[PDB]
Amino acid sequence: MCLKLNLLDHVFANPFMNAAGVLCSTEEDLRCMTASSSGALVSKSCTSAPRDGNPEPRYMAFPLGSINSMGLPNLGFDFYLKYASDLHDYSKKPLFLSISGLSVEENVAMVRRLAPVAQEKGVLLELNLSCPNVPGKPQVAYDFEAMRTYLQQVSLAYGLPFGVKMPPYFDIAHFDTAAAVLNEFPLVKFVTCVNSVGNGLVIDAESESVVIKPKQGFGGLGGKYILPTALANVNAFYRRCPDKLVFGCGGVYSGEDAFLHILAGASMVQVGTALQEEGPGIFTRLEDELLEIMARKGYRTLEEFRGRVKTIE
Amino acid sequence: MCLKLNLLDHVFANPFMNAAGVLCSTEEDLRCMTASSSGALVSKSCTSAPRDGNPEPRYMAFPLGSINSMGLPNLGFDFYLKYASDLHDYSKKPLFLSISGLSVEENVAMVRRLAPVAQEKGVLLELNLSCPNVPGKPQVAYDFEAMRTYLQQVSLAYGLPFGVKMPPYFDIAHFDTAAAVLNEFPLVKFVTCVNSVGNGLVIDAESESVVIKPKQGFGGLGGKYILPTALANVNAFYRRCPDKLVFGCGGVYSGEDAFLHILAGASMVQVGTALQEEGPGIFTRLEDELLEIMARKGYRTLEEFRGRVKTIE
Ligand SMILES: Cc1cc2nc3c(=O)[nH]c(=O)nc-3n(C[C@H](O)[C@H](O)[C@H](O)COP(=O)(O)O)c2cc1C
Ligand SMILES: Cc1cc2nc3c(=O)[nH]c(=O)nc-3n(C[C@H](O)[C@H](O)[C@H](O)COP(=O)(O)O)c2cc1C
Ligand SMILES: O=C(O)c1[nH]c(=O)[nH]c(=O)c1CCc1ccc2ccccc2c1
Ligand SMILES: O=C(O)c1[nH]c(=O)[nH]c(=O)c1CCc1ccc2ccccc2c1
Repeated sequence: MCLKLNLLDHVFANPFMNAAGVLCSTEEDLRCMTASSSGALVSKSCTSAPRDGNPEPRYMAFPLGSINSMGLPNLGFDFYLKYASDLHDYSKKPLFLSISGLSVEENVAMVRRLAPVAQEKGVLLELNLSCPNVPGKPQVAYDFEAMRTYLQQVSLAYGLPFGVKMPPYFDIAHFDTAAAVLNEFPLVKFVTCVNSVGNGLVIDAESESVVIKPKQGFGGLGGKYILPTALANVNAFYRRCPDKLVFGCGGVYSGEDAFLHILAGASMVQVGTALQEEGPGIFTRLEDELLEIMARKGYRTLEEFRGRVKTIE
Repeated sequence: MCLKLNLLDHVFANPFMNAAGVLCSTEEDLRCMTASSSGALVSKSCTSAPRDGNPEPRYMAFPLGSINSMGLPNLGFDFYLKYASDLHDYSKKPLFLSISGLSVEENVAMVRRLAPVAQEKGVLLELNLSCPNVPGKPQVAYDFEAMRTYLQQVSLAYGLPFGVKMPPYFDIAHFDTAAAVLNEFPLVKFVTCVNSVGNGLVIDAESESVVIKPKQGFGGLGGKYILPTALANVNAFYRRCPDKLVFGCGGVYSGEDAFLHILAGASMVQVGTALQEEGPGIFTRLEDELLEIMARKGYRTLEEFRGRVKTIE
């Protein structure tokens, strides 16, 4: 009994991977993720130039989850490309490279250079749409006409199947609009739902203070706080994008949580906060737990139950 | 040491009240909230005509919060107007009446008839801007032009101070835009942040099923899930609306949670999910708990710490 699966012309030992941004910034991190029992890894979202990111403290975690305003600290695209091209051992597991340029031009520039490496090595692109937009405007994925432009320009520039990392939505009409944008692009083969729930605020009662320094304490939420949000987005896009895969991310701490993601429609299941907190050993626990729940239910495959969440009447 | 507040030309023994929708639909419910130690009460969001609401099950609760798609079940405006005009004992505490017309014209018709009762008895209006509007459009407060229309029309028709109940926002550009719309309306004297976090999905692993029947299991989230999101919204509007009060709602289960709201900027503190779960006895507990935190810190009044959350450097 094993959890192996095939997606996107790659084979995976199991559906688990890190979430972008967690345990994936440096060569050390990527080698640690590659040594883990995860089925795949994704690199830290990158920009063309290296970034220091925001002042510390910029991440904090608590029993119910985490908050962050990292500010896209990363080693720069040339580093992640070199890692994909020369350093990653593809015999161990697939690699996803995450890009988050500050403009459409920057994304085009990076994807033109990634294309030949994707062809030669099979690295997979995850395009992070929680990225900077023009004056007055919300993040790109919350501006559907900007989103359409990014995807048009990246599709043309890259020319190969890729995925998109989405922020959560909270309104059925937004689900409908966003999925219709995505379904305009045949090269968008997977949608990862969700990025952190934007601009929450954690306050420490004793100190009477916010707990992260940037943005007056406001930052993206992950962990237990966000699991029903994440399940809703996974299922909403699973229903709306039948020709695409959905990757679930948000609130996974156990095999049971992974089970719920898969029942909602998830093909791969990403682990952010709980991975940051527990470390890469989590992957063996999650695999064991998921297999245990499958066994108790009589499921032998993921495909027996993926997307098969039941509704009432 | 005391929890008293004076605002909106009323006096409140303490800042706690029910959140709209919870323990406020029937005369029995309203009498119960009136008999409780809460500092105020709000009636169930109403429509002109009575509504049965959505099929059951339509509310469920769990350790980390609740999900609902109640569908605005209510006894109709005339009932809530009568309660305000003839039944409520204003010597016990103040009363808010929440309205949630399905169109701007339905809201105008109701506010026109509320006005004289507001003027004579002092009932306070809370306009719910999570009213669905046209299906396939976002809820009203996620459509800034609709929101502006609603506020213009209601301000003209009512002519008296009122407040608004807001959904959470997740993007700084939305906080900026939403507050700016509200700040166009001088009669909007309070802003209640937040309504439920929209379209979450809870899935029960044993049964492999969603837990509520409407909308394929999608519904609004409350409780522990939503506290950092609620805090963020309270503080975002507190900072952006210096001539308005903010009332906090979301995730309050303890005096400490209430303290965090109030440090964020809350004047009144509303209690939804935890009240639904625990019953009106929660109000004595919350008061005691908040007074205990005040005593430890040496705070004698709420205003000593309201809005006084610290940021880092
Ligand atoms: C410290 C940190 C850094 C992150 N950086 C990124 C990033 O570079 N790119 C990205 O797509 N998402 C990023 N995220 C979002 C996560 O990939 C994930 O979507 C989010 O944390 C929700 O999953 P979780 O509940 O498992 O934490 C980051 C999250 C954290 C906590
Ligand atoms: C069962 C139920 C009914 C609700 N009905 C309404 C309503 O009629 N009007 C409204 O403004 N908010 C309504 N809400 C939202 C609550 O007022 C509140 O904003 C939300 O539950 C978050 O607070 P909490 O975390 O304390 O539950 C309802 C919530 C619940 C759980
Ligand atoms: O690095 C982050 O703060 C981060 N945290 C998340 O929870 N999700 C993300 O997607 C990101 C990075 C998003 C991002 C993407 C591009 C950015 C560009 C300039 C400044 C900040 C930028 C931030
Ligand atoms: O009555 C509700 O379902 C409700 N629940 C909340 O968590 N907050 C709200 O503001 C409301 C009332 C607004 C509302 C919310 C959902 C609805 C679904 C179908 C039909 C009408 C609806 C009206």
